[PDB]
Amino acid sequence: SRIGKQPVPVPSGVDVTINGQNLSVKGPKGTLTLDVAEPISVSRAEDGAIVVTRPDDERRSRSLHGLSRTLIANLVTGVTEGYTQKMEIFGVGYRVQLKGQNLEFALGYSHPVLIEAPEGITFAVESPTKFSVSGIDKQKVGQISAVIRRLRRPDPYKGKGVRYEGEQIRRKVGKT
Amino acid sequence: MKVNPSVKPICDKCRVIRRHGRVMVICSDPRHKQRQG
Amino acid sequence: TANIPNKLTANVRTRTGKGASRQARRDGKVPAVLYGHGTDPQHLELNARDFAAVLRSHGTNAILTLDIEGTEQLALTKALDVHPIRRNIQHADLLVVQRGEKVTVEVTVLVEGDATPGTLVTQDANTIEIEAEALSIPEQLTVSVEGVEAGTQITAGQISLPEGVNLISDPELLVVNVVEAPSAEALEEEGA
Amino acid sequence: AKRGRKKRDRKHSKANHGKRPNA
Amino acid sequence: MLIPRKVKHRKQHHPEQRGIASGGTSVSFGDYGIQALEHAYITNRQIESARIAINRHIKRGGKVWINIFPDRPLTKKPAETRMGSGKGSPEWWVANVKPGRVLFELSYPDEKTARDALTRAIHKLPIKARIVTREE
Amino acid sequence: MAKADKATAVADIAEQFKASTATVVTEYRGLTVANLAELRRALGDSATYTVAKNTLVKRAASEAGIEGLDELFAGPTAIAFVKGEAVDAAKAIKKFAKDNKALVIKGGYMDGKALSVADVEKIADL
RNA sequence: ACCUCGAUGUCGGCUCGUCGCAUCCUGGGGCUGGAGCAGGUCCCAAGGGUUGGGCUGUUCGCCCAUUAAAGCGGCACGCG
RNA sequence: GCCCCUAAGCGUGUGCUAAGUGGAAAAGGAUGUGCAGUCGCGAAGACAACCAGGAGGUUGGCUUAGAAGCAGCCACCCUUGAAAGAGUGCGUAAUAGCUCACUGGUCAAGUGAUUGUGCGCCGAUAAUGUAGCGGGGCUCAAGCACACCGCCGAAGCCGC
RNA sequence: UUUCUUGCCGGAGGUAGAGCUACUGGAUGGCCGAUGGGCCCCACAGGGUUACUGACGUCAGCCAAACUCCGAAUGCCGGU
Ligand SMILES: [Mg+2]
Ligand SMILES: [Mg+2]
Ligand SMILES: [Mg+2]
Ligand SMILES: [Mg+2]
Ligand SMILES: [Mg+2]
Ligand SMILES: [Mg+2]
Ligand SMILES: [Mg+2]
Ligand SMILES: [Mg+2]
Ligand SMILES: [Mg+2]
Ligand SMILES: [Mg+2]
Ligand SMILES: [Mg+2]
Ligand SMILES: [Mg+2]
Ligand SMILES: [Mg+2]
Ligand SMILES: [Mg+2]
Ligand SMILES: [Mg+2]
Ligand SMILES: [Mg+2]
Ligand SMILES: [Mg+2]
Ligand SMILES: [Mg+2]
Ligand SMILES: [Mg+2]
Ligand SMILES: [Mg+2]
Ligand SMILES: [Mg+2]
Ligand SMILES: [Mg+2]
Ligand SMILES: [Mg+2]
Ligand SMILES: [Mg+2]
Ligand SMILES: [Mg+2]
Ligand SMILES: [Mg+2]
Ligand SMILES: [Mg+2]
Ligand SMILES: [Mg+2]
Ligand SMILES: [Mg+2]
Ligand SMILES: [Mg+2]
Ligand SMILES: [Mg+2]
Ligand SMILES: [Mg+2]
Ligand SMILES: [Mg+2]
Ligand SMILES: [Mg+2]
Ligand SMILES: [Mg+2]
Ligand SMILES: [Mg+2]
Ligand SMILES: [Mg+2]
Ligand SMILES: [Mg+2]
Ligand SMILES: [Mg+2]
Ligand SMILES: [Zn+2]
Repeated sequence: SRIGKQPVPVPSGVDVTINGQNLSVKGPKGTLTLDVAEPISVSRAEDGAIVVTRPDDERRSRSLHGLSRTLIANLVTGVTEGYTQKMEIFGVGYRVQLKGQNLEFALGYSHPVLIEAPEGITFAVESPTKFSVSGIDKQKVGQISAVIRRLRRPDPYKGKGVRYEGEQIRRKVGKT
Repeated sequence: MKVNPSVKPICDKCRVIRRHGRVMVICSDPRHKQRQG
Repeated sequence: TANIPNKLTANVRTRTGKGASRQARRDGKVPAVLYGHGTDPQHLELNARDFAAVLRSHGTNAILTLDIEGTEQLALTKALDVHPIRRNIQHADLLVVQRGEKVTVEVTVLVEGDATPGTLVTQDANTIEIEAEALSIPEQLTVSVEGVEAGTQITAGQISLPEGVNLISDPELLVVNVVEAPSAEALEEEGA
Repeated sequence: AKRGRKKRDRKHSKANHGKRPNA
Repeated sequence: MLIPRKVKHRKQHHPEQRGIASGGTSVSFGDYGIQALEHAYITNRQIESARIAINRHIKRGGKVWINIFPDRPLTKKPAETRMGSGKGSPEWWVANVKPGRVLFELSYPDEKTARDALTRAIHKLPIKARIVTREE
Repeated sequence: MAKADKATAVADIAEQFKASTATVVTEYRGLTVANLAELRRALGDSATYTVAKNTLVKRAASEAGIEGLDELFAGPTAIAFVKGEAVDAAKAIKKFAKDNKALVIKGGYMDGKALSVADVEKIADL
């Protein structure tokens, strides 16, 4: 509705092809496919913009208009520039290192834990205390980020674990 | 996660939502979290 | 103090009875009766929405001019019947009045002002009786209280009134009373 | 219990018109 | 705990619980009041609980009026006894209430506090109720 | 605020401008209450320092030929009226602005024509 | 007091089962006035297990040594 | 009573239902949804969202070891204003801070409340085997409400 | 046909309802309250100059099978 009203601009270095309801985008970073909801139709403005229209004004159409617009915008942005996410570590004797396409952690357990890299995603580490994750699909990047974050249980006393750049975790002190 | 027939916005920061037909309230403070059931 | 009549449309009833009245009320018309010194009772119908709007706008006592099949009559709402639960206008009483008559009309009173910390306001009487001509009946009467202490019994006769209005009620009536603020001990003692 | 409640609520059928012997 | 001083007759039939209240259907002692919707036998202890609940939250100012009095009695016979052998003895007193009857009345400057106190009172009664004001 | 209040404010500034010789426009964003009060006290000897709303001043400017200042009302705007002389208040606001570094003068009006910031600086120097 | 008085035989114990979860252990979580071991409360879960003795005919109950525990109930107060 | 078991309508027109409610129930709780009537604000820029200011007597008096806006009681006064409430709270023994209430700058029309009603959700849970539609099955109603056309239906009435 | 049904006409009641300064009781809040029908000096004379009681009165809002100033539809007797 309000969010979906604005047509999505298309940069010059972006190739767009439409085949009925299926939508595909070709760009420098790669290509991806898409499927659009049946009740909503999508049209390509000749001036280099994407137009999404709704036939009715009921609940489902109103809800789906904004979803489709935002999803298309995310897809175009991702195929254009990409997506990245970086983390950081806290504690004593906590380290990370890279081995080929895989990644190894050291959270203080009796054994080291390994993480497998799925397709279309690459890990990058610059320091033993800070590393980064890069990819093209925002949903996949978020999924892997959440999986990485969930490794260690929350600790509101010493804050040992992993978290995002500016994330603030509530902490309380145990006097005893 | 309290479970009571009645759920209310205990503080001025709670927000009431609905999930899978069950009405539950979420808030920044963990204590303020409960659901119907 | 002058007021202007309010216009409404009325129709002559076709049938009389509890069933007919119930049907009319369900349809959305409130039955009413027009009687007065003219010795010619008539029973009519009014539009519920318009009647409620007029009452809300101009209080309980309002001057109404009716269009009875092209004839104009001046009427006053003498009394009303309201269902205790559903809160509808079950029936209305209309009294014919011509300009230059003396009528007895009950008018509500309101209290506004500020009170001292040890002062609590109580309203024993909510309405008073006043005599005035049809077109100058006030819609509200106000009494001001400011910085009173201890016993400050406000007498009905002590109320200031406009010109051309006579206080039918005796001056002995008490309307507003002011007493010392209560206390927890008294509150607990009462009711046991 | 369950048995008693079943019968008395079974009298609300279309045919019986709301009245059934033995409640 | 409200009880009558004495009654001409000590054992009576069950009060009739049919119809709609005719008298006392309007509230004029203060500013806010309560009116009932259902039928029930309000008890003296329930009245006391409601009054205490209102008072403990209203604290300093205002005052409360009660428009009913549980004078009509009810009887109960000793447990583990066969039927017959005469009527029982009076145990608790009740007040008959019908829809439209006004129970409590409160006058207080602050509308928010008044309504909060009234709701606290309503939650202690065995029947549904609605808050009504003085104005038509 | 009510429509009567907005009309009253419009008339108030209209008569204030009529009684004033000239005026200047400045930005009051990022100034603490202490320094605002200090500036008000300093300027209270001759001129007056207040705050005017963009749309309200735009409407009140229709009466006079100061409509050319419409383009200068973008963003926050604090209005000052020089009831007494012209250059004292201008130099005071210039010195305060250069001292604080958080205030930028949008412009001013005199002689029936709007003037750029350079011209405002030159006339304040004069 | 509705079936059974030209008969519906009975309290405990022994042998033999079967079902519910309102859960004793084992299994998975939320919140803590959760530093850790150890604790309080709520949520999901019925696959498996749930000892031997002193006292009274007992039901019920107290006590002696163990383990993870020594669960609550229904089936004519299961079963002549 | 008319989808099949089974004789007859997978009938016609207009609306509601997302829960298998239909085919079990209460005090009470809630941004589910349709209809009818309101007041306030909204082109003089509404609501949310995204930059700045949110102050001086002042730590207001009693109380306490302690009380500074935030265990408690009385006013709940006032200057500067755009706005400061003896302040709704999650903050420390007590200060100090994160803030907030009303308001300014950027986007551009809906935004709130109760009022009365049709349908719905949670509250819901006992022992041999689903077992609270008769079975299969049905939201492409074969469910609910208002109007219209027909049929099947007994030892009832008519016919010999 | 003296039985029964319908219309019309003449008949006595005391329920439902409702009401209370209309009698007997229960009872909610106000007002002056002399005189608690009565207590700081007991003066034989100022007031709870003091938070009471306050009668009778009066403002308003109620309840009753063994209360009724009121009071129906059915029901019953008689006539056509
Ligand atoms: Mg029965
Ligand atoms: Mg009555
Ligand atoms: Mg109740
Ligand atoms: Mg028998
Ligand atoms: Mg026998
Ligand atoms: Mg035998
Ligand atoms: Mg035996
Ligand atoms: Mg369970
Ligand atoms: Mg466990
Ligand atoms: Mg616990
Ligand atoms: Mg188990
Ligand atoms: Mg198994
Ligand atoms: Mg069993
Ligand atoms: Mg046997
Ligand atoms: Mg046995
Ligand atoms: Mg057994
Ligand atoms: Mg057994
Ligand atoms: Mg067939
Ligand atoms: Mg069909
Ligand atoms: Mg339709
Ligand atoms: Mg359900
Ligand atoms: Mg059902
Ligand atoms: Mg229910
Ligand atoms: Mg509720
Ligand atoms: Mg602010
Ligand atoms: Mg102060
Ligand atoms: Mg305090
Ligand atoms: Mg409604
Ligand atoms: Mg069926
Ligand atoms: Mg026959
Ligand atoms: Mg004859
Ligand atoms: Mg008679
Ligand atoms: Mg008698
Ligand atoms: Mg009666
Ligand atoms: Mg009496
Ligand atoms: Mg009354
Ligand atoms: Mg009786
Ligand atoms: Mg009687
Ligand atoms: Mg009789
Ligand atoms: Zn909260």
